[PDB]
Formats: sequence, structure tokens, C-alpha cells
Amino acid sequence: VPRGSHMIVKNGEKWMDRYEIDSLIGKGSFGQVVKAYDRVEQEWVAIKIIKNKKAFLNQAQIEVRLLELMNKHDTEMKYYIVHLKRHFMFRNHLCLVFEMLSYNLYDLLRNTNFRGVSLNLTRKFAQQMCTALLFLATPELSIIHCDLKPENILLCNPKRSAIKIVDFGSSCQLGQRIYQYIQSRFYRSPEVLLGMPYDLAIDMWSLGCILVEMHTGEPLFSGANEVDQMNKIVEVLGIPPAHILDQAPKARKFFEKLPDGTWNLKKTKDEYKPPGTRKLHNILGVETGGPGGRRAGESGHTVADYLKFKDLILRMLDYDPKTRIQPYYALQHSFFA
Ligand SMILES: Nc1nc2[nH]ccc2c(=O)[nH]1
Repeated sequence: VPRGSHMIVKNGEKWMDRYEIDSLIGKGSFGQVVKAYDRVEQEWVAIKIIKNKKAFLNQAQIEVRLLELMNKHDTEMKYYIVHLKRHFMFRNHLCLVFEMLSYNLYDLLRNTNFRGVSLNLTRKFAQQMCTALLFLATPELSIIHCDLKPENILLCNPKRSAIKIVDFGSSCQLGQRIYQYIQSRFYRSPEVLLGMPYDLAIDMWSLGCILVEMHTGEPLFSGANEVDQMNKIVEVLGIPPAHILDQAPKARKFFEKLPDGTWNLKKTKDEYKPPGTRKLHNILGVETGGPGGRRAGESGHTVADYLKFKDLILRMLDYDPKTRIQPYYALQHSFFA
């Protein structure tokens, strides 16, 4: 019995007279992902190999149950979610066989030297992500991904705009509270930072953050820790509404209630732009040629196009999860007309 939790996988070995192991795609907390040729089906697959560790086996069983639930649906909207072909035990590890995709949206931004992709390509990603979130919001699914980020959105083909969401390992269904901290910090909603109840609206928050980053090349809210994160959110969006902070278990981690009942930022131990003064209108360069002025004298980047993009993003970054724009209504926005 091996001492380590990982599977030993040798490039070029063949599993079960079927899978020809090519190479390592990625390592993660869960285990590893290997590129393999399925000689039976004559196609590339990505095999996600789960560590022999109880916590990761449990996350992976949730992942399998949620992906299989999604597969029973007929709608074309299910094809924005990575397809689980099958799963098996091999050398005492749970192995999930996925369709093979191309590189992730972070890799795409790196290939721009972090100058961002066009507003036209951003629009195509936005429309597909809003469709994927509408699918997850189907009542019988009610799935919260809980870890949307550029690294978890993959292109199907390196020369095309089609994308899929991957990695439902941290996912849950509406009403569940499983993990103490959720979402990647730069993409983490205010309700999660505040220790408030969370629903599918946390994934729309993440999507808003992602789409700005895809066009500017830089994360909207690049916090070094939860306090720095909330402070970067407040630079752009102002102090959250009182009706939210008055109910937030962790309001006093970031804010302080003054004698008159109004909320301000908490005093530091002893630097940010004043609340609401880092305007998204200027981050996007709506009137000034887009990010860094670089989109002036290119088509598809008009002031009208930028106002529609800014307006949709600010509806996705509503502090109030009850009023934040829902996928069904985001798809009807004039940005997609
Ligand atoms: N390239 C690639 N394809 C994949 N499909 C499913 C997961 C995954 C991945 O991590 N990389």
C-alpha cells in the first residue's frame, strides 16, 4: 500500500488496455489531471485522478453526482459545462474521464501580455457564461459553482471563442453550507466576505469580476487578504448598504457603525482611494479609448458599446444579492442585442 496520497503515473504507460497516458495537464489540491488517448473511443480525454484522501474523495463524489445530474438534461445550455464521460477506480484512486478541452482564460490573457481581449470576444464569453449560469439555476439543479475564475473557464478549441466551465469540486446546491471559506479571493462576493447567506448570485458576482479582467487584462479586485479584498471592492463600489451591514455577522471585520447609525471603513492598525471614487467608467476607459486608451481607432469599441458593458457589469456587482442581475435577465441586456 503506497505511503503517499498521489497516484504514480508514468508518461507513455497504458491503463486497462485503453488509456495511453501522454502528459500532465495540471496538479491541484485534489490530485492531478493527465492528458490521455482513449484508444477504444479514438479521442483525447483529460483524466482527473483524485488523491487517496477522504476529504478529496468526498469533494469528487459531490462533483460526480452534480455532473451526472446535469447530464440527464436535454437543453443545449448543458454544453457550456465540461462533459464527464465516465468514472472508475484504478490503483485505488477515483478517476474522472472528461472531454479534452484547450487552455483556460488566464492562459488567454497571458498570451495578450495582460492587455486584455477585445470587447467583441468579452461579449461572446459573457453570453456563454450567462447561459451556463441560467442552466445551473434550473430548479432541479440549483448548483452554485463556488469557484468561478479565469482558470476554471476553458476554450473548447484554441482558435474559437466556445468555452466551458470546469471543476465542480467546491460546488454545492442552494441552501447548503459545506465549506468554511468559499470562492477564490479575487472573485469572492461581498456576502461571503461578510459571512452572510449565499445563493447562486455569488457566481454572478464572480462573472462580473472575470469579464472586467478579460477586457482590461488585470483583476478588478486583487486583494492580498480578505480585508484588502473588501477595501478594493469599496474603492470601486462605495460602502455597502446599511440594510446589508446591519445583518452581516462579519461587518465589524471591515466596517464600523458610527454614533448616527451610518457605516464607515474600520480604522487601520497604522492608503485606499476614498469609497466609490475608483469608478468602473474610468477603469474600462468608456470615454477615453478603452483600457489604457488602446481600443481607440479599433472598431467594436464605441462609447455606446462601453456604456452597455459597464451597465451590465455594475448590475452583476450589485452589493445586494436579492437585486443583483440574474442570468435570465442578464441574457436580455442590450450588451447582447
Ligand atoms: N485541457 C483540459 N481539459 C480538461 N477537461 C476537464 C478538465 C480539464 C483540464 O483541467 N484541462
